[PDB]
Amino acid sequence: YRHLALLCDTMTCRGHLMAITRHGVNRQDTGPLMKCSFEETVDVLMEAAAHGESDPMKGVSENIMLGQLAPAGTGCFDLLLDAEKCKYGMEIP
Amino acid sequence: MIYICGECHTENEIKSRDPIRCRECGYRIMYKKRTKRLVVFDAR
Amino acid sequence: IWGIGCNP
Amino acid sequence: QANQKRITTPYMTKYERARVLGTRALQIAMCAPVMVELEGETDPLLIAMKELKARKIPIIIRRYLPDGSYEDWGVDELIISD
Amino acid sequence: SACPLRTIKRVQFGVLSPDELKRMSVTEGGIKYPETTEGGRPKLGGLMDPRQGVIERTGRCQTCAGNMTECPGHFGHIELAKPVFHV
Amino acid sequence: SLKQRLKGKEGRVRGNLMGKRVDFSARTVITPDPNLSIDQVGVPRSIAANMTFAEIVTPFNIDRLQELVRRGNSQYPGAKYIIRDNGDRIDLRFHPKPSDLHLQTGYKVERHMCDGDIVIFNRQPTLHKMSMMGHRVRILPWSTFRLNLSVTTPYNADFDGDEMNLHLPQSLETRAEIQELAMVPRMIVTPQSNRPVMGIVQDTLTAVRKFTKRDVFLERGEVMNLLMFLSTWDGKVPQPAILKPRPLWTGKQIFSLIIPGHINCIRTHSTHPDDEDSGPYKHISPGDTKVVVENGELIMGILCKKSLGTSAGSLVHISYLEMGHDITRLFYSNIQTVINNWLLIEGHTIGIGDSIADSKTYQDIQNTIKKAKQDVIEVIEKAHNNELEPTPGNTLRQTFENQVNRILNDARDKTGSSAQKSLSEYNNFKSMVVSGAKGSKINISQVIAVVGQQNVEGKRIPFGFKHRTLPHFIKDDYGPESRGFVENSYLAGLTPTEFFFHAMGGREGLIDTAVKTAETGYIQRRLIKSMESVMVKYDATVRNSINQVVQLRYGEDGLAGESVEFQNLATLKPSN
Amino acid sequence: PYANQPTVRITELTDENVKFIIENTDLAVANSIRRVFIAEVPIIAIDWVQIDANSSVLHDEFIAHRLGLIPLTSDDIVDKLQYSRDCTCEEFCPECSVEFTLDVRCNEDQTRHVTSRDLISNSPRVIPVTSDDILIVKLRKGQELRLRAYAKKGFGKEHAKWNPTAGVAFEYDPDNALRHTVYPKPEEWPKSEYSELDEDESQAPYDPNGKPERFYYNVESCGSLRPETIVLSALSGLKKKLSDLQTQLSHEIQSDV
Amino acid sequence: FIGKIPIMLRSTYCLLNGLTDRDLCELNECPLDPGGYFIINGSEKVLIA
Amino acid sequence: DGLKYSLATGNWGDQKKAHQARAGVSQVLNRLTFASTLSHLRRLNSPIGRDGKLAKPRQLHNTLWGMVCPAETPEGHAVGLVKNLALMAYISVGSQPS
Amino acid sequence: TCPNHPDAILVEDYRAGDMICPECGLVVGDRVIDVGSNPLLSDGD
Amino acid sequence: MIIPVRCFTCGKIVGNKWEAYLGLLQAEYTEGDALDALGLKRYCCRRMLLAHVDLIEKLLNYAPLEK
Amino acid sequence: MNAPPAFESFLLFEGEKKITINKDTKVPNACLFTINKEDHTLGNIIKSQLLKDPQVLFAGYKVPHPLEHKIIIRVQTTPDYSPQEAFTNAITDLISELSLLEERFRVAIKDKQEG
Amino acid sequence: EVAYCSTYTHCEIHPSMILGVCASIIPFPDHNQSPRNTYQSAMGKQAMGVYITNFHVRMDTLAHVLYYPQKPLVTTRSMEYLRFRELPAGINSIVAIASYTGYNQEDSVIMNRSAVDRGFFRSVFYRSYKEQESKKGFDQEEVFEKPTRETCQGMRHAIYDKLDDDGLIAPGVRVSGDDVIIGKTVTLPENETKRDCSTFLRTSETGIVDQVMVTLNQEGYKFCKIRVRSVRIPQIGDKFASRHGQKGTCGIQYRQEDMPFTCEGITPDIIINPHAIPSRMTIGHLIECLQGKVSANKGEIGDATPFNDAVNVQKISNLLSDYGYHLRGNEVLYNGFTGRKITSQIFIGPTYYQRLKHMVDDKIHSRARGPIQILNRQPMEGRSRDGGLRFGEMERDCQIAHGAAQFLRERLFEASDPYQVHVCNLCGIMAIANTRTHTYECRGCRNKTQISLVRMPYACKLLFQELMSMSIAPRMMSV
RNA sequence: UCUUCUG
Ligand SMILES: CO[C@@H]1[C@H](O)[C@H](n2cnc3c(=O)nc(N)[nH]c32)O[C@H]1COP(=O)(O)OP(=O)(O)OP(=O)(O)O
Ligand SMILES: [Mg+2]
Ligand SMILES: [Zn+2]
Ligand SMILES: [Zn+2]
Ligand SMILES: [Zn+2]
Ligand SMILES: [Zn+2]
Ligand SMILES: [Zn+2]
Ligand SMILES: [Zn+2]
Repeated sequence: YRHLALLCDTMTCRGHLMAITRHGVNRQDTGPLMKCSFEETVDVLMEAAAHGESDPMKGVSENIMLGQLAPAGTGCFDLLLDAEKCKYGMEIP
Repeated sequence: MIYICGECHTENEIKSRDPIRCRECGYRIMYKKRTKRLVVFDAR
Repeated sequence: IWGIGCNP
Repeated sequence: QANQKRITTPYMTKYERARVLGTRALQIAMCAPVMVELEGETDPLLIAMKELKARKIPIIIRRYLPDGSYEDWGVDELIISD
Repeated sequence: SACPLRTIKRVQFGVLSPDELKRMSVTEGGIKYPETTEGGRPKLGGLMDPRQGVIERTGRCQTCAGNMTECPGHFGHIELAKPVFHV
Repeated sequence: SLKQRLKGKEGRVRGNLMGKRVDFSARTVITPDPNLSIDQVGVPRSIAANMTFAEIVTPFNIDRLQELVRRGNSQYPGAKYIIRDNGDRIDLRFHPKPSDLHLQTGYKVERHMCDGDIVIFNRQPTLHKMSMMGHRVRILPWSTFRLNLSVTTPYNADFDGDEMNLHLPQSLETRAEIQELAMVPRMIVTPQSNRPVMGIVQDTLTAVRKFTKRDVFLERGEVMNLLMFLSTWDGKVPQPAILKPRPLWTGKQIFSLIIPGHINCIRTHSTHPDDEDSGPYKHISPGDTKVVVENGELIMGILCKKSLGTSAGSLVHISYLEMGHDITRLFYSNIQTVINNWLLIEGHTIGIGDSIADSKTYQDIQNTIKKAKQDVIEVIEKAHNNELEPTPGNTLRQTFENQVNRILNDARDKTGSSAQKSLSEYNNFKSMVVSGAKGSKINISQVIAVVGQQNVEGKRIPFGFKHRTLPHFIKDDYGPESRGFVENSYLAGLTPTEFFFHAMGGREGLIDTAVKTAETGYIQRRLIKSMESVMVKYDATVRNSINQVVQLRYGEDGLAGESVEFQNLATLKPSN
Repeated sequence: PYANQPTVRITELTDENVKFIIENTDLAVANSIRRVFIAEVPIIAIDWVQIDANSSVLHDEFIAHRLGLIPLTSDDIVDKLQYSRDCTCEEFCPECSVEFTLDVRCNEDQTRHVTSRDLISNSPRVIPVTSDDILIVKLRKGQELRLRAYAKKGFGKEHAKWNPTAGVAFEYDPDNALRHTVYPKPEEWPKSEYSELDEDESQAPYDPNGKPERFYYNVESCGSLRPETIVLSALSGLKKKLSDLQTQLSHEIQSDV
Repeated sequence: FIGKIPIMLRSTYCLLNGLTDRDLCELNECPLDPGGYFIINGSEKVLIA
Repeated sequence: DGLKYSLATGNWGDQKKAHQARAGVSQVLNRLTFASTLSHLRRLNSPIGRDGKLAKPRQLHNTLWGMVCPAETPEGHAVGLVKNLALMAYISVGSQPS
Repeated sequence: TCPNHPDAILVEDYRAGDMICPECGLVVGDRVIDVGSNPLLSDGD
Repeated sequence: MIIPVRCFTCGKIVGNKWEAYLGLLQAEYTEGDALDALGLKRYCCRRMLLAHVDLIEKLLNYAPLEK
Repeated sequence: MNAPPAFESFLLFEGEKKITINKDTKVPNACLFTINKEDHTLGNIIKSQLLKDPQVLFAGYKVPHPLEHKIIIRVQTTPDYSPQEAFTNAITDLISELSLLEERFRVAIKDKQEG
Repeated sequence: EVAYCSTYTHCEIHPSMILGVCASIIPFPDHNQSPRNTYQSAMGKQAMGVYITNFHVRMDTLAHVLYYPQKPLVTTRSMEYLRFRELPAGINSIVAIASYTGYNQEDSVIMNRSAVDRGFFRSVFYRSYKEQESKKGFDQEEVFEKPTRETCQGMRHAIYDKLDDDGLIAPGVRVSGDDVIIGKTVTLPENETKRDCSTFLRTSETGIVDQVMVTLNQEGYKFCKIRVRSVRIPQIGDKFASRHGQKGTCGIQYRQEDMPFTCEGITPDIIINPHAIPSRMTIGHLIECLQGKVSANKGEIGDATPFNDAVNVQKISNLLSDYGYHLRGNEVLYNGFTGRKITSQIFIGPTYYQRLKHMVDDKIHSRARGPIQILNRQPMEGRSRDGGLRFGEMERDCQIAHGAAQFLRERLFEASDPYQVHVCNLCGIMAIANTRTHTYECRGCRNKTQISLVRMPYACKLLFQELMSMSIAPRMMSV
């Protein structure tokens, strides 16, 4: 039921029925590059250029296009080195 | 550099940049002769 | 290939 | 965020375990000092697994909440998903 | 190489200004020659401009020492005599 | 044009950015290998030699990498390149100076792929997440990728010319990602249907049914050989079920050693009589159905598709849910090895003797067909006299077709049931259908009794010629044979008109397959594009890229789909 | 804890066939002997071909394959011959090989059938089982085949060209009494040639105490070896394999302790 | 002379028409070859109906 | 050149104009096996587009009894759009009506 | 142009597409083959 | 193209029997009788001689490449 | 192209041991013998003769992979008996059986001919 | 009879004539499922056999000819008019429908290695390479000669020793992969000597040259065709199919000793899984095995015309009962490894099996740091060009579902097209950058200080530049 | 740019 409910929730989240088509998906206010990957492509890019839209770069597809690490799993978090723990313990090598 | 001829099966030596025509028949389809070096075939 | 309710 | 008022899950997520073990193994391959005594373990990934079991990996995970704040959980503090 | 490594956090889309196009293009005075070849191979102010990009996989473009890999290419500009609608 | 380049598929936006051709990938035909474990894949030596995984030189591994460098590209466990600290790459094939071969910490030796290297295995189309799983590499001396038979069900791959793609991760970080997220044992259970993806299949399922029958008794030496292929054996021979007159083990006794740990499960065999549960002998089952496993020991029951297959509550599903993924991987492999080595003793076959039935059964099938044709004739005569009354909401033509189809379908099913009665215990068609490995009751019925009605576009065979199906039949013939009913079985052989009608039905099947592939591909892509960025944040809210809250908790209860199980509330139904 | 003492009766012995019954033996030993017949009895067969001229319709590797499959008499010389790997000399020498040479050209209008008789051996003992003939290739007028070949010792585990036998027939329990095979309908199955039952009874009554014994054999030869010699050589070779295992096992046992 | 028309093999206007099988062998053409294809630019092309 | 071009390319028309050209005619003969050669010579190609997935032109029709093989059709994106003549079928060459 | 080998002829390679110094094996130029890629009639048009 | 030496299944030499099989067929023996006379008993061996198609004669019809 | 040479099935490559004896930690008085470059031929005879021995509690043979050439034989004996001793005695018994069979087959051959 | 029609105007000559050329070779077609007959029609086109008797004269690309074709033991009467007897494609094989070791599972097939050694399903693959000496160039002449590394400035390090003086390798010389079949040289205009123009063997061909021919083509230029022959012993990847739609690869090859054996000593040449038959309902395969057993024993080729009414399974079974075998065709089998009788009796009989053109050697490909495309600087495509396999959009969606972000990044950026660009901080547009000069400047701002290095796929750089050429500005700003 | 196969 989780997988069915998620699709139903994404389609009806905005308050208007969002068809899973170029029209419904591309009308939502996502990033222009993410819209570009789905169907319309160049037309979406032209409109975004005309209106001065900025891509937040929070999407998975947008990060994949630019070669950056995706915000998906294993990319949600940023690891940091722990100096105090490095000092502790037996540093054999 | 000995070419066997298709039509009359007579070997004719042809130098480099020489027309490919067999003497004694005039055919223009030549075959290079089997190499002298020998290949070992496993019966397998 | 079976019937009308089955498969062709 | 402050050290208090941590709302994220105490258990280490599977993706965190994957990335922590991989990163620590890459460090071990680059001749980083190893906290856990190795019993003839040469493969960096296996040594990283041993360290994770001993909770001696020197990495602190920064979890970004959707509001923009971050909570810094050390690998030791997180409960291993295993 | 001295420039710090950065990751794009925002991509801003806008129509290119004609003045910015003039300044940015390495070609000066526009592409005056339809022919791509002058002096045998290279035609300055032509379609195949040495400054515009690396040619023949061994040459270096005039603007930077690309060696067919480092150079990303550089844009050129054509000054249309009379304006034309963009489709 | 620029827009033409970007817009279309295989353009820069999609064909070169979203997907692209990659290095360190290999592809070849796949062939079975029962001996390989679930996670292992068999890689040919040439594919392994071309593909290289760079290893950083450490003080721990400098000696091993030095030996690999000395071997070079020619000897198989060799190194193709040396990458120095400066980034200089020393290709070992062309002669390197003996000075260059020397290694120091920080160098990266590109060793050939060796046994135990984690790789990602793919088969197009990649419909679901289980179609890309991480496999350990085992090098074997032929030119085909070799994967275990249980792993075929997730990939939807059979070994009839299929091919798969092999991608080798090139860094320790990505290798660890694959090892801890995408390995085959970790993805035994799908979150889609909270069921196990992989199950015992083909020979092993068919033979596990026979192995687990009450009849099977194994002597001492056969037990020795079977235990030899059990990887998790404690080394202690179980006490035989029949100590005297001659020590004889039972199939269930040996399979209990395969069962991992202490797993408790109750399932029912496919042939379980419905009345058995209510009546006596409910626990002492007369037919040896009602599989029960207590303390990881098979007390009773005949294993089948329901017990060891890809369904909820299966023994494999309970193993993954209770024991863990590693022990479950061992469980799959051990079932396959031990049962496949018993199958050498027992054996399986399919012959014409299976298709043939008793003479009495053939006469019964023929009589059913005779009376069915008579009934269709009576319906036709009623329709011609206009005595037939239209069914509400249907025209007289539609109601005539409904009644004729009902008569023909009832006859078809009755003939099939007679054929299925005729089947003996030894019949191998029945073995495969009962075990669930392959086939169905319908296929047995068509093989032995009646192929059935041929329907095209949901109706009987239409009048392609003017008012008649084929030129041989008379105009305005609505009888059974004319409109497509195939009385003969496959064994008996179809008469020529029935052959053509059967061809028409099969053509409809082929066309449906071809159409469904394309339409379903489009639907799948659109769904993914619509929901690609939705994920569970650390608030455990489910948000898209814009950070709009799709759901406050995932699935409204914040639980993952693989962990959940079917359960009964038991407070709902009972009376006050 | 000791080996059973087997017996042998030879029912038939012909030039190409030996039928014998081994009694008081385990099934594993009997099956292993059958297996050694097929795969581990050494024979001399052609393994090296250098073709000087081949104008025949069949290509060179075709001719090499056909030549390899031709049986060569190896009754006594095979024991004397050493494996090419054992011989110290480089490549092939008379101690480690036998040289066959074939030269045939068709000058007559009639088709010339190149047969095994045209193979000529330097060693008299090894001949292509000629003393019709196996057809290597057919030659049209103006087509010539000249080749030189060397024959090496080997056994069938390497290649089927070194398989001494045509068909080894192995059967035990001719009337099913140990119920090793469970007939669904006992009556339909044809009775074995060795069956001792009357026509009325299809199967012998089940004997729980009985174990497989009195194994029936029928060994047929390709002419490379005498059919008796195949059996004797197989027994000797299996004995040698076990003795080599024993030597290596003694080495390992002593080294560990 | 107004041009050249490609000739389908073993048709009436082909050289192979009405030739005994021995003669076809003499021309190094198979007796069993069906014909019905054009040899255009050295490759045999078949006009699908 | 016109005849040779139209045969070699597989486009039915002129060199300058490809708008009205019909591709798919004049394929290279398959010589994997004699059966492949024979079937390639006796082949019918329905003009309906492969891209269209409408199933009516693909289904086997009752009128194909004895004229076209019921079983032999390519399986894939051209199911039922490529057909092979039956053994006894003979296409009419044509005659004057006078 | 091997830096350690003045005037060294670099052998071409087809497997990876690079010119390699034959006496030391150093790869000079990483992926510098790529694909590596009627003038008679008329002229430039 | 030519009769195989050594029937595939068992390995009995069957290459020497093709011309004798053809001759027995000319002598009006039935194919089964000819196979029995040649000594081929197992159906694997009889398959070789019964199903063989001698294409090498058809190939020999063509004139030699070199005379 | 990746096909192994045919001689690899029975020829030990240099540095390979025909027999390697490794003890089994799980159960007392059990040893696991690995035979390289051997097949079911030797393994079945050895296992059968071992099973005939009253002091051998367990005896089985396994080919780990058909493409590879190796036999693994597990022998477990009662205390006061050693698995290695059982293996040696099995080989001696098999050799004795084969020698007796050779003598009797030679006698049968000689009797069948001219008798 | 009972009156159905008394006005028949025509009669069919024979109902089996409804089938075409490829479907006529199917034995007992009426006993199979319809999709299976359709599949066999396609598989029979891809089978191997002597395509034509003049194959020696012909120089064709991709010609396969089987060593020992055999005519079917169970044949249709209409096959005679198809000339299938004259030019058969396939070998009758003793086939056992049994589960032996699990290597025949799914559709795979266990094959007898000893039979394979004796010539079973062995084939030859001929590949012809054509090259034309073109002198049409104004100053370019593609002369046939043996290129010399010293003389030719352009050359390759593959083996050139094979080439003779004419630049054409002599027939009878073994050619391994990446060897020069034909050596050709284009004279180089000295704008101010030689760019190598030899032709190289397809990788892993590993064949021996069969024929080399030198002629003049239609254009009159010298034309050279070279045919390379490679024998193809069946392997554990090759695809074999019967005439009833059952296709499968060879799972493993067991020697004659290991294969199960009847009491007579007959070991199956091919073992097929019993699981293939029931779902596919190809009973024609079983009836063909029974009729083949009867035919091999009787000595007469069996008749398998589709619609006969004189040939029934019961009649074939009685005929087989006469010849001493079980009437349904089952035979008691013995296990090759242990010798024990298999408890179930295995169905063994001769069946015509074919060998399809699809072989593992032609279909195996591996790529690792190979050449890249010019336009995208991405790996090439195709086995011939050492191309990498495509990581499609469906594959990237699977990886997203996994959560393996770094493997996705490696596969989609680092493995395929890594690249670095320099981007102005003030304006997102890329800036000119001279690494060797160490001076980095941005046009349009007259700013040198504010430039940042950005790592992006080369395809993404190309996308942004193509957007710029359309007057769209994709200003990537690090901030 | 085409056609033909393989899933
Ligand atoms: C079982 O499903 C598979 C997959 O879905 C994949 N596949 C195959 N062709 C296509 C295609 O054109 N387009 C897409 N997207 N996928 C495709 O192939 C399907 C089956 O096809 P089949 O029905 O022929 O499999 P047999 O039942 O025939 O197997 P036998 O007995 O021969 O081994
Ligand atoms: Mg498949
Ligand atoms: Zn001449
Ligand atoms: Zn530049
Ligand atoms: Zn010697
Ligand atoms: Zn150098
Ligand atoms: Zn035989
Ligand atoms: Zn700027």
